[PDB]
Order: sequence, then structure tokens, then C-alpha cells
Amino acid sequence: MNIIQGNLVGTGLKIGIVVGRFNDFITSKLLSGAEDALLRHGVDTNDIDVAWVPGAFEIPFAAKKMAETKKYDAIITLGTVIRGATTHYDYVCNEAAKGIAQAANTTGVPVIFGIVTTENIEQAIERAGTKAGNKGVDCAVSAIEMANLNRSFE
Amino acid sequence: MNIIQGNLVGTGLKIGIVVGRFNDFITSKLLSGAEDALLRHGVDTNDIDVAWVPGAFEIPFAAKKMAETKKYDAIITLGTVIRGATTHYDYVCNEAAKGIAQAANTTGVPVIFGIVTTENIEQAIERAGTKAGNKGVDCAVSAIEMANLNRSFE
Amino acid sequence: MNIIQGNLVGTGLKIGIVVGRFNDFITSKLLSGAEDALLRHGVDTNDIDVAWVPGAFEIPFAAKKMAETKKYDAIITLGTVIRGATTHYDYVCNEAAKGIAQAANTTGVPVIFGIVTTENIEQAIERAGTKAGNKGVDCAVSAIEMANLNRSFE
Amino acid sequence: MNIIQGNLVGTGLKIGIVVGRFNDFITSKLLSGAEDALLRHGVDTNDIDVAWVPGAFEIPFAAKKMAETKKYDAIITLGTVIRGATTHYDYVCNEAAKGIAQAANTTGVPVIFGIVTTENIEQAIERAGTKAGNKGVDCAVSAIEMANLNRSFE
Amino acid sequence: MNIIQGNLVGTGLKIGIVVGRFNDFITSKLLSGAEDALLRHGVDTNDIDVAWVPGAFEIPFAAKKMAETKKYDAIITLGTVIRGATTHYDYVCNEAAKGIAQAANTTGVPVIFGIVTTENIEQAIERAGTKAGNKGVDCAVSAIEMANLNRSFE
Ligand SMILES: O=c1[nH]c(NC[C@H](O)[C@H](O)[C@H](O)CO)c([N+](=O)[O-])c(=O)[nH]1
Ligand SMILES: O=c1[nH]c(NC[C@H](O)[C@H](O)[C@H](O)CO)c([N+](=O)[O-])c(=O)[nH]1
Ligand SMILES: O=c1[nH]c(NC[C@H](O)[C@H](O)[C@H](O)CO)c([N+](=O)[O-])c(=O)[nH]1
Ligand SMILES: O=c1[nH]c(NC[C@H](O)[C@H](O)[C@H](O)CO)c([N+](=O)[O-])c(=O)[nH]1
Ligand SMILES: O=c1[nH]c(NC[C@H](O)[C@H](O)[C@H](O)CO)c([N+](=O)[O-])c(=O)[nH]1
Repeated sequence: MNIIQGNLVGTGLKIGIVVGRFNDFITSKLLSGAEDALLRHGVDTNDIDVAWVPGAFEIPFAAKKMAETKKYDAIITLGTVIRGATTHYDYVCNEAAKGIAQAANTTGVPVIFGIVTTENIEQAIERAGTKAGNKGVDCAVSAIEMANLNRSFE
Repeated sequence: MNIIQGNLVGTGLKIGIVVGRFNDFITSKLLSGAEDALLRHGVDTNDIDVAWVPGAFEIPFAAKKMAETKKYDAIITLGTVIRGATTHYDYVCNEAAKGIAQAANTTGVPVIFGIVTTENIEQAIERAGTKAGNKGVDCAVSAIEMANLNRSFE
Repeated sequence: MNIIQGNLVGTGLKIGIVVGRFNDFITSKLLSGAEDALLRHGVDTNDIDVAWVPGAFEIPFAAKKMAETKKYDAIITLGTVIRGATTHYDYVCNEAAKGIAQAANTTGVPVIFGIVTTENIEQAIERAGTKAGNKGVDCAVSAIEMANLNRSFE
Repeated sequence: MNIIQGNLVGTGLKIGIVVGRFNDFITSKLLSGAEDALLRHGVDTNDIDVAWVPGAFEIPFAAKKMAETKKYDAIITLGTVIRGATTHYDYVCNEAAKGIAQAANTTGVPVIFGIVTTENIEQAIERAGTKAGNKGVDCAVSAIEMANLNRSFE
Repeated sequence: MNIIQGNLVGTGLKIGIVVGRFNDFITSKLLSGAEDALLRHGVDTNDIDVAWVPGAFEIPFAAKKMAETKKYDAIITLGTVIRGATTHYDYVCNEAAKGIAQAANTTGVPVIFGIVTTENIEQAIERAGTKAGNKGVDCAVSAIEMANLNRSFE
């Protein structure tokens, strides 16, 4: 068989990031994690644009617009939705993931899903640079991989 | 990295609001909350158009049409769906959130999701100007932010 | 602010109705409820077209086609899905609500969601002209409102 | 009001059927049920084309393509998804129902949802020609109705 | 009635495969299973292109692009999402299944859903070449069937 991959060399890549202000206590650590990860992989700090939106529901809207400028190789979406007392959590999470997916689809640009969806604050901290690592770092790496792999497609 | 934000200066913005009549006991307080929030942020009362629809299922329909007039910088959707004895709640909430999201998508205009979805009346009052604040106020602020941030995109 | 509403004057309106045969014991009472409601609001009986389909899954298909004829001001969908032993209920309800919503979306014509989704026969009778009123009547009224409000949009 | 129906006269109709091989122990009885039902309603055996696909996930794909040939008055989808140990069941059922619905939508041809989704083998047998009747027969009848009703629409 | 099938002769077919790196402990066995299955069915190893993506959320993106090249008769998606402590599982699985389905839809090329979604590692191993067989092998076979069946459609 013939293998098609994407290496982790970020040199020369232009990355766009959309972060939600909601739960910034967490998302900010996600953002910084992604930044460091990108830099240590060869991406130039100036080649990184970060756009802040109120909540995760907004993330798709910004992600699509940024991707449409065709100015980026990949887009990283960073958010943190923590469940509450109502089903609000459900809609925010669904629409976010739904839109983040269709953004990449209609845009052709890889849009990495980095929205942390937990039951409580602990699980959030758990995935923002603790026990489970930093989802932001994992997303940065995936962004790089997808950008490189995307060269192999047109 | 390069940051892209949206400040909270509402001066000069034109806002459209779609409110559901259903559970108006709550939604009306959401509406007034949004209005006051907008005014105190610099938005002119005359630059605010409010459209009433039966229920939340209708909100998407009106939100899309209002956004399509391209007459608004952002659109705020206000509603309150309180769970009952059947799964009706589920469809109304899903379709509302689904449509409110696609309205902004297909329209390019930010459409703020301000539909309160609770298990009971108490949680509704809780989020319409009590313990948890007023979702209407939060949406007004988000509308302003998104409108301003949207300038940075084309 | 500037208010945009829809009054309950049905005079001159042309209404289309799609009813599911499934659970007709209930849906028929929903239909007659809507009819009477429409008439008593000024709609002429001859300005009302009713189309019957097997079940609620079919409702969206007929609703979209009727709306596309642009012959109607609003479309009322009437159905009753009562939960059973399997998850069948789920798909029928979701697809119905999903399609009824997109019908109005793609058609520009208001399509009122009048599908009663209950756990048992009692809750169905409850919402078809008993304790909880008649969802058909509520839909007729919403249809009229949406039709009138729709004049304010193009 | 003016009633629009669909009678159960299958004479002259051309029906397409898509059956999943998965759980054929059940689906085959669904298929034969639909066949007999169609024949006894006036449909000519030669006017019936049956296409087999691996599982229910594939059904939408085949149903849309068959409908697109515009060679059929209605399309019957027959499948049986029985829940297992994982959530696999969920995705297969959702995508199936989602696609079978959009097939009719985008195609204009009625596509009858005849996918049996149960918790166990017993409920499957229950709906494939036992206690609860034969969903295949019910779908055949619905297919005929929808085909005839569809004449009333363009 | 007239039957339309797809035989299991892979000779001459060109297959594309998208595998997620996430849970590669399992997915790799899925991939090898698919490969062997394809070869033993007549597919030439050189007629098989494999593309690796970070996780299942990425699978749809790659599957659509590969399908769009119109260079393949069918596309096999291979992944393994194992549930964790949060609802993350839900979004990854839904979006994956959602996208893998729409890829085939919009592309016209069959895209086989081979994403293993389990509650634990054991059920994963169970479906990757143990008690329940190898989902990769089952997908390979389905890919071949769908490719052949697809000849019958335009
Ligand atoms: O990013 C998040 N947005 C949230 N807000 C929802 C949404 O993203 C918007 O802020 C607002 O709903 C209007 O669009 C959240 N909660 O409400 O809990 C959350 O946890 N995380
Ligand atoms: O906005 C709401 N709409 C509701 N009605 C449903 C829907 O919004 C429409 O009014 C009507 O269904 C026709 O589409 C609600 N309930 O039914 O409970 C509710 O709580 N909130
Ligand atoms: O309108 C309904 N249709 C139902 N049938 C589902 C569907 O509407 C179609 O009749 C058939 O599925 C083929 O399209 C129902 N149940 O099955 O329970 C139900 O409760 N209500
Ligand atoms: O028709 C069915 N297909 C099933 N397979 C899923 C799918 O239809 C495809 O065969 C395969 O997933 C690759 O597309 C089923 N299960 O897995 O249980 C089932 O119960 N019924
Ligand atoms: O294929 C998988 N991807 C997973 N990652 C999610 C997603 O596929 C992407 O890798 C990343 O979310 C950014 O798009 C998984 N988990 O997170 O558990 C998993 O179990 N399986």
C-alpha cells in the first residue's frame, strides 16, 4: 500500500487560533499550551493569529471566517464548556463541534477541534495542562500534522 | 502571536432582536435586560429592532430573515424553553439552536444564542435576572463584541 | 426600540396543512382543532388545503412541496408520535422536526411545528383537546401570526 | 377545507427497494413482506427493483442513487439495526434515518423509512411479521400512498 | 422483482483508506485487517492508498478529499474512539459518522464507516481481530461490495 502522512515540522506554517473567553481560566492555558507547542515545532510566533470570541457557540463563526481568508494552513479552535444545571451545555457543545467540523469542510482548510467539554472544573484542569496533558498542545500538533498532510491533497 | 478582539463599545451599532412569546414571563425580562445592556453600552435605542415570534422553533426563521436584510451588525435571539412531560422540549431546543447557528453561518452576520433552556421555572428565573445574572444582558454584550470583531473579517 | 409583530387576523390568508394518518385517533382532533381555530380567526375554509401522509416521517416531504408551490402564507404540520418499545420514536421525531424546520428555511414560508410527541396515549389526548388544550389550535394561531409577521420581511 | 390524499392502488407504480444484508434473518422477511404487499396492491413484480447493501449505513447511499434515476415513484428502505454493547447502534441508526430522509428531500421522490431499530432480536422478530405486524408491509403500503399523493404535487 | 447487487471480486478496484492515529494500538490492527482482506479479494496492494490523520474527527476531512480526487472506487475509514470521562467521545463519534456519511453523499463515491466506538479497551480489542472479528476486514469487504454495486449506478 501507499502511505500518505503529515510530519510534525511547523516551519513555514501559518496558523490561526480561535479561543473562547468563556471559562478563560482554562482556555487561556489551552491557548498558551498551543502557542508554545507551535513555536517549539518551528512555527514563527508572528505567523500565528489569535481571535477571541465570547463563547464556544461563537467559535465556529470565527473559525470559518478566518479559514476563508485562505491566509492559514490550519486553524485551531480552543474552548472549554463545563456542564451546568441545564441542557444548555448540550447545545453549545453540539453546535460548536458541528460548526467547527463544517468550517473545515466548506473551507478546505483543516480546522482542529480543541474544545474541552467536561462535567466539572476538575476534568477541565485535568485536560488543560495536568494529568491528561494539555489539549491545546495536542491540538497544535494536530494542526501542524493536518497542514502538512493537506499539501498532499491538491 | 497577533490578537484579534472585539471591544464592548456599542456606539453606532445596529442590533436586531428576536424574542419568543412562549414563556414571556421570562423572555420579556430577557429582552429588557438586553435592551438596557445595549443602551448602557452606547447603542441607540432607535438602532434596535425587536421581532416577536410564537415560540423558539420560530426564532431561527425570524433571525435569518432579519440578518438577511443586512441591516444589522448582530442579532440577538431570546427565548425560554422549559422542559415538560414529553420530549417536545428536545426538538424545540435542538431546532432552535441548530437554526440560530446556521442563520449566522449562511448570513455572515453574528447571531447570538440567547435561548434559556431549563428543567423548571426556577432555573429560568435564575438566569433571567437573578442568581445567575440575566442571559439577555450577557447576550447583548456578546452581540456587541461579535459585531465589533466582525469588522476585522472583511 | 422598534417592535415587529404579527396580529391574529386570519382574513385573506391561505393556509396549507399536512397531517399524519398514524395515530389519527389523535391527529384528526388536532386537524379539526386547527380548522376551527383558523375559521374563527377569519380564514376562509376554501383557503385551507389539507394533505394526508402516512406518518410524521413523511410530513416534512409534503410540507416542503406544499410550501414550494408558494400558494400558501403559512403551513401547519400536524402529527402524533407516541413512544414505543424501540428507539424508532427518536428517529421519527427528530427527522420530522428536522425536516419541518428546514422546509420553512429553504422555502421562506413559515412552517408551524405541530407534531405532538408523547410517552403515552394519555399525554397525547392531553394535548389534543383536553387538559393541555389542543396543539392544533395553538398551531393554527401560530400559523396566522407567522404569516402576518412574514409580511414585514420582504 | 380541501383534502389531498393518496389511495392504495399500486397499479402502474414503479417501486425501488434498498435492503441491508446485515441482520438479513430479519430484513429478508421485511423484504418479502413488502413484495407481497406491493403485489397484492396492484404493483407488477417486474416494476420492482431491489438493491442490496451491506448495512443500514449504506442504505441512504443506495436509496439516493436509485431515486435520482427518476425511474421510481417511491423508494422503500428496509433494514434492521439491533442494539449491541457499544453506541455503534446510535450512529448507524441516526445516519441511516438522516440520509433516508434527505434522499427523498433532495430527490423529490418519496423515500419510505423502513428501518427496524430494536433493543433485541425479539423486538425485531416482533416487527418483521409477528405480534407487531411486518414493518415491510407497512412500508410498502406507505410507499404506494406517498407515490399517489406525490402526483398531486407537480 | 429485479435484483441489484455487488459481488466480492476486488480485482481492478482502487481503494482509499483513512486511518486515525489515535488509539493506533487498535486502528493499526484494523488497517492491516482491511489490507489483507482487500488483497485476498483480488485488490492489488499498489491500488491501495492509506492516509493517516490525528483522530477520528479528522477522518471525514481526509475521506472527502480523497474521494474527491475521483481516483478511488471506494473509501474505507478506520478509527477507534473509546469513551472516556467526558462527553468528548460523543462529539468525536457523531462528527466522524456525520462527516463520513456526507463525504460519500457529496462525493458519489462509497465511503465505508469503519470507526469502532467502544466503552472500553476490551470491546475495542474485541472488534479489532478477536471475539467479534475485525471491523477492518468487514469494512474492506463492504468497500468492495459498494464499489461493485456502484457500477450499477451511472
Ligand atoms: O465556550 C463556552 N461557551 C459557553 N457559552 C455558550 C455560548 O458559547 C455563547 O457564549 C452565548 O451562548 C451566545 O452565543 C459556555 N457555557 O455557557 O457554559 C461554556 O462552558 N463554554
Ligand atoms: O420558545 C418556546 N417554544 C415552545 N413552543 C414550541 C415551538 O417554539 C413553537 O411555538 C410551535 O411548536 C410551532 O412550531 C415551548 N414549548 O412548547 O414548551 C417553550 O418552552 N419555549
Ligand atoms: O406519525 C407517526 N408515524 C410513525 N411511523 C413512522 C413514520 O412516520 C412512517 O410512517 C414510516 O416510518 C416509513 O416512512 C410512528 N411510529 O412509528 O410510532 C408514530 O408514532 N407517529
Ligand atoms: O443494517 C445494519 N447495519 C449494521 N452495520 C452498520 C453499517 O450499516 C455498515 O454495515 C458498515 O458500518 C460500514 O459502512 C448494523 N450493526 O452494525 O449492528 C445493524 O444492526 N444493522
Ligand atoms: O479517533 C479518535 N480521536 C480522538 N480525538 C478526537 C479528534 O478525533 C481529534 O484528534 C482532535 O479533537 C482535534 O480535531 C479520540 N479521543 O479524543 O478520545 C478517540 O478516542 N478516537
